[PDB]
Amino acid sequence: MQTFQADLAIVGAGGAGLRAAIAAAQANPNAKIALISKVYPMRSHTVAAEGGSAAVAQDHDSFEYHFHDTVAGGDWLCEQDVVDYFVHHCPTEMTQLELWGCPWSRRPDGSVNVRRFGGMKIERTWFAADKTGFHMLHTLFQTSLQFPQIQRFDEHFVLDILVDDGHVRGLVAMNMMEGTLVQIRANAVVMATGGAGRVYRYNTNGGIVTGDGMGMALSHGVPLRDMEFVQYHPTGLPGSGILMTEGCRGEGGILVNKNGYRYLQDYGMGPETPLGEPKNKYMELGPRDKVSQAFWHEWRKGNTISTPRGDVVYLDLRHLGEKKLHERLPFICELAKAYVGVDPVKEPIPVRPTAHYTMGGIETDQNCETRIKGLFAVGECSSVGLHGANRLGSNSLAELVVFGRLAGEQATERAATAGNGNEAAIEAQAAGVEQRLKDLVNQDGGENWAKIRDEMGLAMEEGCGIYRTPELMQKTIDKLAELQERFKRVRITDTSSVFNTDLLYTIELGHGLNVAECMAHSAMARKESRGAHQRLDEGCTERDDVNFLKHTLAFRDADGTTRLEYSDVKITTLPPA
Amino acid sequence: AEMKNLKIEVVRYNPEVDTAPHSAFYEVPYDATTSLLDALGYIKDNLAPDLSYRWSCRMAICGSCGMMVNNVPKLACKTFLRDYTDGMKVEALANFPIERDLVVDMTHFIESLEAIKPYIIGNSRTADQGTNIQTPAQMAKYHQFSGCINCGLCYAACPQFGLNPEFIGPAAITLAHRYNEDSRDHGKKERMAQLNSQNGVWSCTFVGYCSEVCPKHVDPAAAIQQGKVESSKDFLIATLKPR
Amino acid sequence: TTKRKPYVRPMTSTWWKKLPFYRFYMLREGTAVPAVWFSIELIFGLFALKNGPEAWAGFVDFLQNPVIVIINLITLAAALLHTKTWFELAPKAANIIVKDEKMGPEPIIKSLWAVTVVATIVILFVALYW
Amino acid sequence: MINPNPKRSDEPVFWGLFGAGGMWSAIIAPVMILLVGILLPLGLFPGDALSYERVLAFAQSFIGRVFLFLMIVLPLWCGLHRMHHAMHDLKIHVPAGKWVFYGLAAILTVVTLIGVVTI
Ligand SMILES: *Cc1cc2c(cc1C)nc1c(=O)[nH]c(=O)nc-1n2C[C@H](O)[C@H](O)[C@H](O)COP(=O)(O)OP(=O)(O)OC[C@H]1O[C@@H](n2cnc3c(N)ncnc32)[C@H](O)[C@@H]1O
Ligand SMILES: CCCCCCCCCCCCOCCOCCOCCOCCOCCOCCOCCOCCO
Ligand SMILES: CCCCCCCCCCCCOCCOCCOCCOCCOCCOCCOCCOCCO
Ligand SMILES: O=C([O-])CC(=O)C(=O)O
Ligand code: SF4
Ligand code: F3S
Ligand code: FES
Repeated sequence: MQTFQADLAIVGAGGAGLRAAIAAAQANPNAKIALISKVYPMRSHTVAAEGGSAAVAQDHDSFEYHFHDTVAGGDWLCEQDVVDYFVHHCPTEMTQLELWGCPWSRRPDGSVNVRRFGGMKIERTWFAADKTGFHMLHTLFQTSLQFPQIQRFDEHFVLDILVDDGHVRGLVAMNMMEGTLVQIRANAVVMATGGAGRVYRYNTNGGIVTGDGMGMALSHGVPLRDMEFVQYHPTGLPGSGILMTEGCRGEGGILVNKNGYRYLQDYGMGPETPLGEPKNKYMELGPRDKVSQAFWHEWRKGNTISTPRGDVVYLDLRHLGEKKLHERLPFICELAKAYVGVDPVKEPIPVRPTAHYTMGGIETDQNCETRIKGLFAVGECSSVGLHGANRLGSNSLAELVVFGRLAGEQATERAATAGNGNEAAIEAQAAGVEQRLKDLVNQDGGENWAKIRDEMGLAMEEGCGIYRTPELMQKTIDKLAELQERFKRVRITDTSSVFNTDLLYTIELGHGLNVAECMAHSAMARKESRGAHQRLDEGCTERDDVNFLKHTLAFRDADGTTRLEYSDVKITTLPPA
Repeated sequence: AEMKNLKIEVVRYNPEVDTAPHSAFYEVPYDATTSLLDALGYIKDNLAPDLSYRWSCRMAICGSCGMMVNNVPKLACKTFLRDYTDGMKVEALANFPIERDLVVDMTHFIESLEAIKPYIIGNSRTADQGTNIQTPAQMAKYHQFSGCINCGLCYAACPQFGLNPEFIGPAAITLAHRYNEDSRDHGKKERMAQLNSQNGVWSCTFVGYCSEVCPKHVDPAAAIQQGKVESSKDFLIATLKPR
Repeated sequence: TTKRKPYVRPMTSTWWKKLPFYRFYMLREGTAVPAVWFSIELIFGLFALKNGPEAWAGFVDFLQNPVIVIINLITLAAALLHTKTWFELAPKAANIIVKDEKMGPEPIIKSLWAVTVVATIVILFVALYW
Repeated sequence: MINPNPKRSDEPVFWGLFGAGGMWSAIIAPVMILLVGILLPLGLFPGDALSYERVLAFAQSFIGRVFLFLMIVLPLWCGLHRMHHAMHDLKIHVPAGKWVFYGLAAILTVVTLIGVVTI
């Protein structure tokens, strides 16, 4: 293996990884930062964000208000000292992105406009247009080009990390074009790989969001926290699972059943508001979860429209007017027209709930550091303890820059005072990654990876969905267990070397099975209903602060078992009640 | 029911076996929603696991999709079989080296893109001071040109590029333009050199095909023309300064 | 050593013959020829105009060929195709904002076509009514 | 890697001319080809509007001289500019192409200039 020397290595060039690379480059102008990603930075998921990034700005707002919002929304499973740090730094980060050129939409006087998301009372979500993530990722990426300190390893699939005596020493990745392995040595490594939605049959995610980073941390004794909280977005296209921003509704859209009845009123979110004025907290602007559940309920009554791509409900936007329809929300109107073939000016959009965000992720302290010295995690793949049992809308993008900057600064420090490690041990680790890879390649069995992938998704969709029952969760646990056994009988028929996606997709699949199992076990074990986790079995239908006001820690031992442990939740000023 | 089938011709190429690219034909199920990306998936899952290609978002926003469909550069995820019942031939994005199957060397593009300093230059304002003030009016100056997803379809469309691989390209220039037009930037001079190059705006003879294909209606062509005009002003200014 | 063998597709001198859009491009640039030809012709006339009525009549006799009449008819067609296409393209050079929106090209395309019509009229008037 | 300090091109001069030229021949070339290439040789004009005497009278006027020059020259700088590039587009190797086409322009320009200061 060829070897590269770097002060810190960042795995992931998404919102978080980039913000991380820059903060590290500005912190230490002399550092040599290795930014690694399996796709060119701009193809990262972040690019697909359409709603906005939260940051306190209106005069009648207050960090307190954002703090509260965040804590309540997370059903008190938030690390309160962290949330505080978060709200206080958003304004700075969003403002900085502006300075870097991010074209945030404006008020006629030149100031940046803001809009409501996540059900917040005080609007505070900054926005590009409905292309915010595209604009943030791209501003960040481009901004990063000016710092020579950052050396990119585009299209380099990071395989495993190198750990010895509790401290990280680098990583082994594979040059995708070349097909050759590489050793990047660094006394600090920042994991910024993204979420794991892709383990679900229908999601809003991009192909690349497979949970690699999480799976990697799992192999080294690090635990994934709160993996049971998977967030579903209420309005996604059938089949594709492509997201239809909350904006549609915030503008006036309504959701109706096969009878064109705005069913949401019969679920505690009434009274119906007029086509004219949408009102936060009511109807189509009600609690996220309630809206997604209402779908299920309508489904039981047989009120959902039947379609091939599946059952759905309708997202009617006609009453906005072409100019608003076509001129204001271009993309969507284009998305809708293209993927379900429907003009939002002439007809209604079919939609249903879809797997969307991964609350869980690699456990980290308030500085984004893991139990392994020098190993940090930041971004959706982590768990700083900001979202608890339910992320707030527009808080994820914010996080990317707020904690990515921290992760960057902290990692810099941790690599400066790291000291040296056992060369023969580290090199032995690398040799191991190499060996393991060979083993997978030579593995035979005639099992099609793709079918395992498909089954995994159907399992998560049935066992870990909007409403859970011990029976089906268990069923899913059992399924995944099975699939794990099948994964070992998979044969990667492509032995080529230039851009071998057959192999890379197969590796990605593994991490997914592992990550999936931490999700399921976590859920089956949380005998309560909190945030995104909702059970229907007796004694589990309510929130239990007496027995479950804690985080779920999921560990995967060398014998392939997923064990759980629980940790306490740091309260500061907002005790639960 | 019973899904229709479509023989799709894909141009395969393995640099470890093949001396030159060669077609292959696959029968793929399809309906009024099936996209080329969908089709490629089905192939790799059931007919040919060694079929490599780039992709990600599945919604025409990331831009890794880039490829040729019946000689027209397009995005695999925004291309639908329903519109190719009389034959479909899929090849690697034109004017780029084919590395493997439908994957090409995007290096030049990246380097070009890096070459024009796509980033706010010379503004000293700092976070604690608040954000810059920029009106919608001001934003309208560069907005359209910021919607570029670096997909690469304009380079496959530009004949000038196909004839001059050293041409920095539509996208590259548009990006530069975008910053030159942002009221917040103050580094136009840092970018002109490259724009003034023979390999810059001047390599373009306004064929216009680029804008025809931009899956995000950025209109690179318009950016390049405006570019020439600025280059032109730069050339004058530089002339009326002796020495 | 690398197992990568980058295949580079060559570009023939007949690339534009494939796709129409390119063809139309070649056609647009093609207008250049008739255009200079005409400039040439004007030179002939200009100098014949000076070598007296004798030579000028010899010129006029040339324009009456009539194969030169066909060529000139082709020259007028080409010239118009040029005007057609030029006006479309010219507006793409201006970046004008009219109330928070980037306008054109229609407003400009219209103006140019108006100027041309008026010019075509004033010229025909001047050259023939007197 | 892309040259970090490329050489400035001189295209802005030729583009410049070609621009004014293209605009002149777009607005004024149609009518002129009508008069000179069709109306004149077909007598399709009232009385002696396009008779040697009258044309000559025009040509010799100041405005007539200027107009004559521009009507000839501007178009040339445009079209020759275009054929120069067409060469490249066609992949036709032309030695000192720049000098050729643009030189042809200058020569003709001059020639034209002599003629309008009148032979
Ligand atoms: C799916 C989605 C999410 C989303 C949204 C709309 C959609 C369709 N809209 C949002 C919104 O309006 N406001 C907001 O607060 N959040 C919104 N989200 C969620 C949020 O955007 C995402 O959670 C966020 O994008 C996460 O970004 P992050 O910086 O954490 O990273 P990433 O974009 O997911 O990218 C991952 C990077 O890691 C690399 N990678 C992954 N595995 C590997 C391996 N094995 N080797 C090398 N590199 C790897 C990828 O290449 C990528 O760069
Ligand atoms: C009747 C006026 C003709 C003037 C002739 C003077 C020619 C002088 C040429 C000198 C050009 C110098 O370039 C100066 C710009 O600063 C950069 C210096 O480094 C060198 C760059 O490359 C040189 C650019 O000029 C190239 C060619 O110019 C040719 C002129 O063609 C014009 C013909 O006019 C006829 C129109 O009706
Ligand atoms: C009467 C015929 C005169 C011909 C005029 C032709 C002018 C065309 C100029 C085109 C110049 C093109 O440059 C070509 C070289 O390849 C390099 C390209 O990169 C740019 C380099 O800088 C350009 C150098 O050319 C400068 C032109 O100087 C003008 C010539 O003056 C000639 C005077 O002849 C009269 C003496 O008897
Ligand atoms: O994406 C949206 O429009 C709303 C949302 O819940 C998120 O920010 O993930
Ligand atoms: S200008 Fe359009 S075709 Fe070109 S890379 Fe950008 S998005 Fe793609
Ligand atoms: S097609 Fe190429 S020629 Fe110019 S107008 Fe577009 S970059
Ligand atoms: S998969 Fe993202 S542009 Fe098509």
